[PDB]
Order: sequence, then structure tokens, then C-alpha cells
Amino acid sequence: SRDFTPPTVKILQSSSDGGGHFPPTIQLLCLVSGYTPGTINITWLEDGQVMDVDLSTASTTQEGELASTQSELTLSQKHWLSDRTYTCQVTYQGHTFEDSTKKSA
Repeated sequence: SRDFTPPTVKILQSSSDGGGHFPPTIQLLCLVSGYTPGTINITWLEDGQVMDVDLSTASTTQEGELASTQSELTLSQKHWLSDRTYTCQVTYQGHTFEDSTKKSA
């Protein structure tokens, strides 16, 4: 007997991948898969001012008998300048987690 599977979450940052022009932002995508046969929940704990359009979302994918869900985060660099606390809180049918970044300008 061994139902369910071992959940796994990761944190990937994509800030040093920008280029000339366009406004600076942050691309923090977490890597959560294996857990749940379909997927869990996608959430990010923000601490600073989630008033703008800075939100993080994850997609659902199939990994055989497991469930691979890719999480991403998008926030304006400006906000990052004002310092904040971003964390990709991934939930599960019976589990949870959180991994991201944080700064205090």
C-alpha cells in the first residue's frame, strides 16, 4: 500500500535575463511536480503591496503517474526596488509549501 506520491517544489528566478528597452521586472517561476496525479494548488504569499499587476501563476502538466505543475511569478522591478516579500506557496491535496525571494530595498 502506497497511495499518492512524494511532492516536490522548486524556486527559479528570472531577473538577470532582461534586455535593453522594456520595463524591468521579475520572473520567479517555481518548479512543482510529481505531487498529485493531476496537480495541487498555486499561490504566492506577497508582502509589500500586491496592488499592481504583480502576481504569480503556475500551469498544470502530466508526468505519467505524477503531476507536474510549473509556477511562474511576474512583478514590476519598480516594486522590487521598493522592496517586498514574494513567496510561491504551493498547496497540495494534503500538503503545502512556500519558496521565493524577499528583499528590503
